[PDB]
Amino acid sequence: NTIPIGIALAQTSNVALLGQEQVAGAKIAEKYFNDKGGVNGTPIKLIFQDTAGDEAGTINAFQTLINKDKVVGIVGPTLSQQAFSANPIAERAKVPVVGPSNTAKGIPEIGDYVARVSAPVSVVAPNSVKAALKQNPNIKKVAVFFAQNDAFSKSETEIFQQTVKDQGLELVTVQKFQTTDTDFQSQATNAINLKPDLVIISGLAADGGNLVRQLRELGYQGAIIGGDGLNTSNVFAVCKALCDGVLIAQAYSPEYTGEINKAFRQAYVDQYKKEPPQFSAQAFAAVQVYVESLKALDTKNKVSKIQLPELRTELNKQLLTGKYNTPLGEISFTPIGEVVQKDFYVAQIKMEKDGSQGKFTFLK
Ligand SMILES: CC(C)C[C@H](N)C(=O)O
Ligand SMILES: [Cl-]
Ligand SMILES: [Mg+2]
Repeated sequence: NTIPIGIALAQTSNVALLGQEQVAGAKIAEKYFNDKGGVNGTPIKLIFQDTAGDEAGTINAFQTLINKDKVVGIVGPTLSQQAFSANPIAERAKVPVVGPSNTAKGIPEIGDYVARVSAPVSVVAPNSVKAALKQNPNIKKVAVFFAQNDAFSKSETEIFQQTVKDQGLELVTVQKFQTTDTDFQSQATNAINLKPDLVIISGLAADGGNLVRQLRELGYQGAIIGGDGLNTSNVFAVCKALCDGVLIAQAYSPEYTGEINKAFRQAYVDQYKKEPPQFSAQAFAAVQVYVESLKALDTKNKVSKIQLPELRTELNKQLLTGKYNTPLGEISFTPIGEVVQKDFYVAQIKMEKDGSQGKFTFLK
């Protein structure tokens, strides 16, 4: 007998360039927690249902997890774009959802069953602008690009634009693209003609990486910030050596000295031969929230005897009250499921000259 927890992430489509890191973190969590006896001796079982890259696929994944797989709760989905459409399904069904990395404004407000462990754009994004200004205090002109079809990208770009204004910089253009675009020559040229000192990009991974590459090909020599959608080594293959120097804010640090981060990090490094990425840590934290909440609930009200609809409701109620020492740091939730998290960082892509390899260097 095991306790089923649903994992609804992008395992296929270009969204999987982000989702696969999340899957990796979730699998590390499953082993970590089951090796510690699961929920008071009862193992958990992660049940994966691929969302693919759109809303319909996410709705289908959630419905399958809820109705066929009988899960006690869901971790997912990968994108805020998907969450706004699908999370209301879980809300109506009274099934908890813990979002690992969805950072658009308004996610926890979807309802009483929606929480997230990922700090939102309003507190994550401004740090990369400040870091750019530290590296070049003479930045004056900023060009901003965003994916107009993606909910998170639109939420993120609003924060970047406000931060640019608040820092006293000139916003010379805001250019739009689609996440499915591969070619950005017109928008890139239009921006380059305005002589920006800083370019900020809010998109996802393939699109963001292609845009970075093209900006450099077209002669742009200034600073570049990527938003959360570019926060994966999967961009390295796309922009190659021309990824070098991109600044990306982080809600996780491999060097954070929490005991569980040490264990998580060591497990990750031993397997994948590199530092754990943010998205992996966030997915681990989401699973941790469920395991530790299930343990707390089970101690007060043995879960093997609770019928599923009540188990879901009691688990949701419990998880919202918990305090968790996670790879992300000590976190907890507000009454509406927003994360409470203290520390943020900025990293910078450092490519080897040949462009075939790179890493994220954390700024001090
Ligand atoms: C995987 C991440 C890039 C997702 C993004 N933070 C969002 O809210 O959609
Ligand atoms: Cl295109
Ligand atoms: Mg909520």
